[PDB]
Amino acid sequence: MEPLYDKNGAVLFGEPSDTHPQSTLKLPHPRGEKEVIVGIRDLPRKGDCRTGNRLGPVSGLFVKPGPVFYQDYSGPVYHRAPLEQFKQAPMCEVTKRIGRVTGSDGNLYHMYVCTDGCILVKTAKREGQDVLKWVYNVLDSPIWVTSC
Ligand SMILES: [Ir+3]
Ligand SMILES: [Ir+3]
Ligand SMILES: [O-]
Repeated sequence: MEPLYDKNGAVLFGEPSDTHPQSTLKLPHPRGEKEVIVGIRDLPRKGDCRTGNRLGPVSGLFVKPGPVFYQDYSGPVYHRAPLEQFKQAPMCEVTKRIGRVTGSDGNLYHMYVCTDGCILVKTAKREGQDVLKWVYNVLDSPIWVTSC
């Protein structure tokens, strides 16, 4: 299974991997001043990183199924989409584009939020295309989608 990372960037199990260079997650990077939940209408800005915003500190954008969005998070997170927890699906009606995530397969995916509330990824590179929905969350932990 795909490893989780602590807020110092240390792998909590398994072996560490690096993120895709074209991911919106840029490491290394601090986080974890507070766990800050936000609404999808309220997703943080580039502008918000050093200041924070009215809702609190901002280390970027985290997401897990629900959907639940966060602008900072302190506990274990994925740095790559745990694709063993995703299943092939037809493209959905997208409500929001939220970033460019590394897959546990090492590829780059665009990540979207669907109108049905599902989190969906679709291969970013030309060729070898896939469409997948985040269906299981056995460690109930978010992906760190973007760093500010
Ligand atoms: Ir949009
Ligand atoms: Ir994009
Ligand atoms: O920012």
